[PDB]
Amino acid sequence: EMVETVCGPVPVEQLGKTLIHEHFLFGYPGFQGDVTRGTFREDESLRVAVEAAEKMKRHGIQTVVDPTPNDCGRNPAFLRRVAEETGLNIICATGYYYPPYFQFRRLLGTAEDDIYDMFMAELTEGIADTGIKAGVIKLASSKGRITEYEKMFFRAAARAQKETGAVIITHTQEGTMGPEQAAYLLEHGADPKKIVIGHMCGNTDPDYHRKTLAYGVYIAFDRFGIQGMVGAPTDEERVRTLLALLRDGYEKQIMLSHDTVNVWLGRPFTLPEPFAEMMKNWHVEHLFVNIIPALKNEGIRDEVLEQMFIGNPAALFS
Amino acid sequence: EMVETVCGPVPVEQLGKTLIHEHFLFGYPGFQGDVTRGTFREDESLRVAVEAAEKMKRHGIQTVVDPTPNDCGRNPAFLRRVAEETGLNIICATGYYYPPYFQFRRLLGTAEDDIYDMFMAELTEGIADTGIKAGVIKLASSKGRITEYEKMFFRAAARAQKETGAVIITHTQEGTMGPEQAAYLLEHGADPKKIVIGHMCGNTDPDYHRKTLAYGVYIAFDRFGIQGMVGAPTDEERVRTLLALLRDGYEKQIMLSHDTVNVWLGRPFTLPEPFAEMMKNWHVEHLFVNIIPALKNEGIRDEVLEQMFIGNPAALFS
Ligand SMILES: [Fe+3]
Ligand SMILES: [Fe+3]
Ligand SMILES: [O-]
Ligand SMILES: [O-]
Ligand SMILES: [Zn+2]
Ligand SMILES: [Zn+2]
Repeated sequence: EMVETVCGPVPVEQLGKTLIHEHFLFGYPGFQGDVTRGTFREDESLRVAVEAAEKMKRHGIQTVVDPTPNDCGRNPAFLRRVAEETGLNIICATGYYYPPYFQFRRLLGTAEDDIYDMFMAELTEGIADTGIKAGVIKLASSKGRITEYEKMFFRAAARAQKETGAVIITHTQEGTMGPEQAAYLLEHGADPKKIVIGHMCGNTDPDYHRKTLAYGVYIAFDRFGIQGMVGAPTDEERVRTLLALLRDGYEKQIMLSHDTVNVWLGRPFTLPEPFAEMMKNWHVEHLFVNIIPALKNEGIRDEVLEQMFIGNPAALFS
Repeated sequence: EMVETVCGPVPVEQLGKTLIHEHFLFGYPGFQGDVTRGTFREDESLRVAVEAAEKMKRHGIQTVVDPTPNDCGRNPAFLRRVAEETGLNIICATGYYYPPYFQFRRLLGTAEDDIYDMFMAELTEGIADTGIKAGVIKLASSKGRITEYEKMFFRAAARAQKETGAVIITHTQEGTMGPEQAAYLLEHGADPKKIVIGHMCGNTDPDYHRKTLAYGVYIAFDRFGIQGMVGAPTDEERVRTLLALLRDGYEKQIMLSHDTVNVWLGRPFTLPEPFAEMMKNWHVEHLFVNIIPALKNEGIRDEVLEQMFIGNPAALFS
C-alpha cells in the first residue's frame, strides 16, 4: 500500500506517472578523491535538480525512482530538498555501483551479512541521519558475468527483499546477464513481481529479452537517449526492439526511462564532438517529446503506455 | 629549505625526529557507501588522533608523514586540528590508493593531465578550501605489476615532481615492484633523492632490496608490527633483512615506520583471534619500545638510527 520516498511513506496508488530510472546527482566512484578540482556546488546543483524535476512535472510525471548507488554520490537530504520544492515523489536506493572495503570484510567473514545489514537499516530504519528510507535495492553486474563479489550483493538483496518486500532494480552491463540475474535472484527466493532488470535495451536481440521476461520480472529500457557510448545501441534499435515486445503483448512487464545524470559530481568535463552530437537527446523530456510520439506512429495505444508509466510502477511497488 | 605541512610551510631543518608513514584516519575506498552503519565520529576520532600524536611526541617524534590517499578519507582540516593541538608537524599527501572515475576520463582523453593537474593544485595551491598543501605525492602499484592505470599516476607524479621538487612516496603490494617503480619513475625524470619506495619490508630477499637501492632511492620498512595478514612477513624477518642492509652500509637510504591506522573509517569491526594476537604490536610506539631496542642488541649505533630518523627525512625534504 505504501512506498518510502525521500519525503516519507506515500500510498502506492498516488505515485501516478513514474520514471523508473533517473539520477539527480551522480559521480563515478573515485570522484571523491578529486575534490580540489571537483568541488560540489550545492546551490547551483539544487537549481539544476529542481529544473529537471519541473521538466518531468510538465509531462505529467508525478514520481521518479533515483537509483544512485551509495558510492556514487547518493544524497537523500539533497533529494528531499528537490521533492520539498517541487512536490515530485522521489524514491532513492540502497546499493553499490558495479572492493576493497568489502574485499576486506570478506576477509573478516562478515561481508554478505554486513551488506544485508546495510540494506535492512537503509530500507527500514533510515539512511545515515536523514530519516529517509530507500524504497529500492540497487544491484549491478559486470559484462558477461555476475562476479562472486556481485553475487554477495545479489544474495544479500534477495534476503532483504523477503524480509521487507522492497523492490530490486538492477544494472546490466552492455546488454548481458539479464536472464542470469533474474534466475539467480529467484533461486534465492526473490519475488519476480518485485524485480526490474535494468538496461535491457542494451541488447538488441528480442530472444534475449523474452528469455528474461519468461521469469516474470519487469525489464527496463531505461537508457533512451544514450547513443554512441558505453557500447550502447541507437534509439532506433531500442524502439525496434521495444516494438517487437509490445506487439507480442509484453506491456505489463516493461518500463521506460533515460538514465539521465542531471548533475555530474567530480571534475567538470565536456564531451568530444563525435560523442557530443550523438548524446544530444539524452535528457528527461526525450521519452515524451520524441519516443512516445514515434511509438504512436507505430500504433501503440494509450492504454498500453499508461500500463508502462502508471500501471506497472503501481503494480511494482504494491 | 621548506616543506608544506598541515600548518603551513616549515623549515626542513626543524622537522627533527620523523615517522615517514602513519595514518591518523584511513578507510578502504568504498567505506563512503557504508555511511549508515559507518558514521564518522569526529570528536572521538580527534581524541584518538591526539593521543596517537602525543605518544609519538613521547619518543621525541617531532614530524609525521601521513600519506592517506585522497580516496581513503584524507582529511587535511582534521589533521590540522591534530597539529594545532599537539604541535606535531604533519605532512599530508596527494594521490589515490592502488577506475571508473578516472577510467571515464581515460575515455575523454584527459586522465593523465587531470591527475597531473590535481597533483599541481594540491601541491602548490591547496587541498579543497583547507588552504593546506600536500608535501608528498603518494603512489601505489599492484601485486607483481604496475598497471597501465597506475603508470598514469606514476607519469603524472614524475612530471609534478620536476615542477615542484615534491617528494614521492610509494606503496608496493606484497613485496613486489620495488625496482620497477624506481626504474619507471627515473625514466620519466623523477629525482631518486626525492623518492621513497614503501612497504619494502614486504620482501625478505636482500637482493631485491639492493636491486632497489641501486637506484639511489630511499626504501621504507614501514610496516613494523603488521604480521599474519596481507601476506606480510614477521617483524623478526623484517629485522633480519634490515640488519643485512645496515651492516652493508645502507643507512643513508632507509627509513622506518608502522603504517598504523589510528582511526578506521567505515563500519567498526574486530579482528578474529588468530589475526588479532599477530597484530598486537601494531601501534605507533613499537619501533621505539621493541624494534630500536633489539637493533641495539644487534649493535646498531645511534649515529645510524639518527641518520634514519632525522638525517634521512631532512635530506629527503631538502
Ligand atoms: Fe543509472
Ligand atoms: Fe599506508
Ligand atoms: O547508470
Ligand atoms: O598502507
Ligand atoms: Zn546503471
Ligand atoms: Zn601503503
